[PDB]
Amino acid sequence: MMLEFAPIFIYLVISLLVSLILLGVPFLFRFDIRFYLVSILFLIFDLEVTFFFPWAVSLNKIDLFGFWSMMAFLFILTIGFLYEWKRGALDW
Amino acid sequence: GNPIPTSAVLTASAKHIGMRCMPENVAFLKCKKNDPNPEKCLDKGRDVTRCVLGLLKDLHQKCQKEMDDYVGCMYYYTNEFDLCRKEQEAFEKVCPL
Amino acid sequence: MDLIKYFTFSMIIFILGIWGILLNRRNILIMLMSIELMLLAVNLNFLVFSVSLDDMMGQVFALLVLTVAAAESAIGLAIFVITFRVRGTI
Amino acid sequence: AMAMFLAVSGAFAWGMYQVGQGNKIRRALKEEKYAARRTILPILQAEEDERFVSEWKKYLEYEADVMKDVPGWKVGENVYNSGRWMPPATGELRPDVW
Amino acid sequence: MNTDITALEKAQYPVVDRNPAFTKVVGNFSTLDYLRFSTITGISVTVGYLSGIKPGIKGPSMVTGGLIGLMGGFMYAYQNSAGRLMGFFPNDGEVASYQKR
Amino acid sequence: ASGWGITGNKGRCYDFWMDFSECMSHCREPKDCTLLREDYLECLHHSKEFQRRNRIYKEEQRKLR
Amino acid sequence: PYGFWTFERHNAQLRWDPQISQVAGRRDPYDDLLEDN
Amino acid sequence: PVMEKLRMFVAQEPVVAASCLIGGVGLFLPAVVRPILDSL
Amino acid sequence: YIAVPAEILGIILPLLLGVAFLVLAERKVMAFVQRRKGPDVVGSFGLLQPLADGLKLILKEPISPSSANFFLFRMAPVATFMLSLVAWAVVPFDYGMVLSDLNIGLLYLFAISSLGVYGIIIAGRSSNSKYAFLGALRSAAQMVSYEVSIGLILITVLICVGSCNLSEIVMAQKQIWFGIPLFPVLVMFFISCLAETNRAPFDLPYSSMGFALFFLGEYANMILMSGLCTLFFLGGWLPILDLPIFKKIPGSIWFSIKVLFFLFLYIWVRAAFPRYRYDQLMGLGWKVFLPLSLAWVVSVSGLLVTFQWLP
Amino acid sequence: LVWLEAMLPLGIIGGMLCIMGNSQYYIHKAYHGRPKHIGHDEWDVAMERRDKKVVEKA
Amino acid sequence: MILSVLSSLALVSGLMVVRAKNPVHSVLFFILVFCDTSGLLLLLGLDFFAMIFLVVYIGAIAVLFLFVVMMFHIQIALDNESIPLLPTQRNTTSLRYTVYAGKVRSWTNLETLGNLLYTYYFVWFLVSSLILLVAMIGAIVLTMHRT
Ligand SMILES: CCCCCCCCCCCCCCCCCC(=O)O[C@@H](COC(=O)CCCCCCCCCCCCCCC)COP(=O)(O)OCC[N+](C)(C)C
Ligand SMILES: CCCCCCCCCCCCCCCCCCCC(=O)O[C@H](COC(=O)CCCCCCCCCCCCCC)COP(=O)(O)OCCN
Repeated sequence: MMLEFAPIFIYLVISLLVSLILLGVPFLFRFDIRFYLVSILFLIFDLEVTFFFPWAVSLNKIDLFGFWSMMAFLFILTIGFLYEWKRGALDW
Repeated sequence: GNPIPTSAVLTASAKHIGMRCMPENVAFLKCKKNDPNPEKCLDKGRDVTRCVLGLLKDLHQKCQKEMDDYVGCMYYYTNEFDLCRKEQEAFEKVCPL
Repeated sequence: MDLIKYFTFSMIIFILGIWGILLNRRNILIMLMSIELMLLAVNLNFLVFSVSLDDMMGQVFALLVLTVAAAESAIGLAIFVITFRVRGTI
Repeated sequence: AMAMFLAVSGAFAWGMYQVGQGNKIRRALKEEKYAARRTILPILQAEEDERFVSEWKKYLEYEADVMKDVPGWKVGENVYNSGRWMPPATGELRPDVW
Repeated sequence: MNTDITALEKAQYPVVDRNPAFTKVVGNFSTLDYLRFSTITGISVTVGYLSGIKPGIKGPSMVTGGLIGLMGGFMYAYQNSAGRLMGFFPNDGEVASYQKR
Repeated sequence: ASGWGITGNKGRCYDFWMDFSECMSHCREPKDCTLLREDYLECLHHSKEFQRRNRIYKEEQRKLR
Repeated sequence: PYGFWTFERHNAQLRWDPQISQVAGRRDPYDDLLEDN
Repeated sequence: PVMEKLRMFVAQEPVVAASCLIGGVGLFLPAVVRPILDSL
Repeated sequence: YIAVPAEILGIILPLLLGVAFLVLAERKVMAFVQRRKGPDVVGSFGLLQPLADGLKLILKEPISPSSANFFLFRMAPVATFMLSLVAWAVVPFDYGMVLSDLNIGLLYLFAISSLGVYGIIIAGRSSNSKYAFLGALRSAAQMVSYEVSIGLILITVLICVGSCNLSEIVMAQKQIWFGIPLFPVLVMFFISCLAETNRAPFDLPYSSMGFALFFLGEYANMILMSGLCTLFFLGGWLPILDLPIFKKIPGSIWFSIKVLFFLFLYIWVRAAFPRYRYDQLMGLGWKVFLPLSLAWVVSVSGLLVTFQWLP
Repeated sequence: LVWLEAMLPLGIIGGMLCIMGNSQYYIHKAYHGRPKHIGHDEWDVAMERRDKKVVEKA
Repeated sequence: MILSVLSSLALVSGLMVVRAKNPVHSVLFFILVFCDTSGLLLLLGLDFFAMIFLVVYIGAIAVLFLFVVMMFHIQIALDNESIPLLPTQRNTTSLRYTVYAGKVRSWTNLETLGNLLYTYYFVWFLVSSLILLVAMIGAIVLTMHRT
């Protein structure tokens, strides 16, 4: 079932080789704090997107309980996002 | 003469097997449910094999051409039921079950 | 023998993380990346054990520890950022 | 305007209904595929059992010969005190994935 | 999903309708339940009003404290009514009402 | 122990665990459920089977020389 | 105490697992093959 | 009141109002409509 | 098994040719929109222009700005080019014409898209120009902020299918395409892909090969996102919804036609609208697209669960 | 009429898209004889192994 | 073979992480550590977890660490439990019993996890949600200077 990653690895190797060939073609002849806040928001919402993936696929087995568990999870992160909003961390 | 029991033949004839081998299949599955030891279920397995290969021989003897193309195309598309429907209807027209 | 290799690799990763926390006491960033290495080693332990024992209690835990590791990264980097501002040095 | 909302909201209803109706057909097709597997499982399992018992006879014949000299031996003694039969373990913690 | 309402420590009082519905528990509220509900709500509203004067927000603090008090008092009253129905608290009136039913 | 399998079936060692735990549910002395505890711990790691196979291989190697 | 694992408070998996025995993800592989009939 | 504060909020925050409305519909359906269909 | 490199070459080389001709097509459509004619002298209709540009760029005798470690600077275009190309190993063109049929293809695409941030960052740092460093730092944040919305839209698409296999997401649209019900989701996905690729109004921005590799990677990302927009919402290789008599046309042609349509929308949007500012890009991506994507996830999941229309 | 000159590079792109998909359908078929199957589960994988063994046997 | 090299590269990368002069190089090797760990997970059949490691570790945490290092200063700096099986597999490989009952309807690593992550163990899921909320709240109060 995991046999479909060998083509991807060979693809990576060959893309490496062709990129090296392309590079070899011409050879033959202060601090800002908002940049940290955006990364923090990305980390949080990337974890949230990670937690969606099992939920979306397995939403047919779980029913009206997993849905509401995910809804409570989203409600908590939405309160967090609202706190993120009113504090001006989303403005530039 | 006797078809080779490979994936194409078995999956193609599964529709008929599920209607003429329920006793033997149920007995074998019940035997496996109690104990999973292979040496204690050889008697039921031989019965299932003998009941399935007889059906496979009968199908090939009755409709040789309507089944050869069906099994070949099943091998071609890797046991895809949706992509093999015209020939499936053709093969199931000769054999009602 | 593959479970032995999988456990040995993660044990070495854990030892490297502890070394980085100990050896690099002067630098703060290494003291965070070493903690993340330790968390990675432990997550690998949990996943390997879950696969070996045929049990789903290690995968759920690895997924739930990813969140803790990420939140620790966030808080630690915020604390470091405010720490550099005050004293002007690391 | 207002007709834009009507057409988008009617599309969101009719299209979701059609998506559900197609998911029903996909589920029926998948169930047919699964039901075609549970009718041929006994013969495959029977062949696997025959092959395994033959190979187990070979393995016991091998182990009986190699250490006939050793006083304390049983030749194919179950390691489980319960007496249940379990498949022989392998040095691979996930063999059927590669 | 499979659920089980059985408790480790058994009920020491007669049990009527072991797994009551939300509407039935709410409909079982007695005078004492309304008294404790109103007491918690009023205490919360008063605390919110008094604590919000110094910042300058009396009404907003009043409403926040009122929401907290309503939630807390309602869950306290629901807890008491459910315990009485399920037999964990003295259900003197519940058995009298549901015996003649 | 939990019984949740990796591939969506019952755990491989769950039946042994349920036999051991059922034994310990009506045995206040744990020296009489040892034979089931050993079975459960052998299903986890296969230590006894691997030891037997290693012994067979070592005996074969000794006979080789 | 003498055999505290025998107490009812310490035996909860013995009463919950039979209730969740038929849940998908915990079934014997041969169980679903016989539920058709 | 309500019909004026709501109007002011919707006018100056159309995207937030739209997202809240569609999310409220998506939460209303499995909370009020699903039990109704469970009777049938 | 020595034929896998043949497949990889057959999927990589035409990709590069298509990227060059996509640059040509952009420069031609942006000209016909502005009531002029693009490059026409070089070829019969300008078709030979990309080859001439490539040869002229190669024959330049360029110098390497080695005023750095010279390792990260040289490998950053390589790092982004590999990641841009590797995402094409899972995209299916017809029923059985996918190089690698992953069962986690959707999340694999999300991962590949999310790791594309490192190339621009390393390029910004390795170049000693401080302003280039700041520009790369801003572009990385924009790409991240819109990657979040792209992931949330992918979740909405995945809910209606129930599997992460890209070749099954297309088969799930045999009844109707997902672009019809989830049309606002399609619009949001297209806009997010516009901002993800640093293109059209969300487009705020060395020598020889490094710039060439960056340019090729960016245009390959454009082609990939145009392919995804039709892979998730326009039915992939599936024919037109009705009138089933033209079925003689191969399924790979319909995928191509829809991808070309989305590329035409890319060029059209670039030609029709001005450029946003950074203080407005981040606000637009954090306050207009995140709430809408989350609300659409909630609405779709609630509607499917309520009527038991789930996969 | 006059707008078709912008569709030539944009049709070359479509030709490239078609050839990328068709290059893996006649090369993969060349050395297998069978088109790639989508949705490989362990049942299909194991059943293919059994097919290979039975064909090798007879 | 594949396991040995994929472990050796990760060990060398971690050693360079804990013993690097320039923190940029340390973070770059810190990325390679997870790049190798993802492949190691893929060798176990946990395709979902490898992809999440790519998404989370070297997609969010590594990017955050890189942001902090770059724009800020770039300043300088066995036989007991499971006895191993000896290489006797010429006969052992033949002794491989396959049960077709568990293959008729096989779950993926994704849906197997999601079957019990949201219903039977949902409290831990909400606790992780609360941890994420704590991180969100603490990011602002520590680092926030408007106007
Ligand atoms: C329902 C689920 C929960 C919904 C909220 C969840 C999130 C919690 C948010 C809490 C913070 C916001 C709470 C609402 C803030 C608005 C408060 C309000 O509506 O009252 C206004 C105005 O509205 C009023 O008329 C006063 C209402 C307060 C008294 C109402 C009775 C007390 C109710 C408490 C118990 C019931 C709970 C609230 C109702 C459910 C405030 O009065 P002032 O502006 O100070 O008066 C103006 C005059 N002067 C400035 C000069 C002082
Ligand atoms: C067959 C192919 C068809 C075409 C496929 C491609 C579609 C795209 C084609 C090109 C369309 C134009 C693309 C232009 C790109 C830049 C445009 C961005 C402008 C933008 O983001 O608008 C924002 C708000 O509007 C927005 O939010 C815009 C997003 C809205 C999405 C729609 C959501 C509606 C939901 C209604 C659902 C009801 C039915 C279901 C129940 C800012 O605007 P602002 O300045 O006011 O700032 C917000 C203050 N609040």
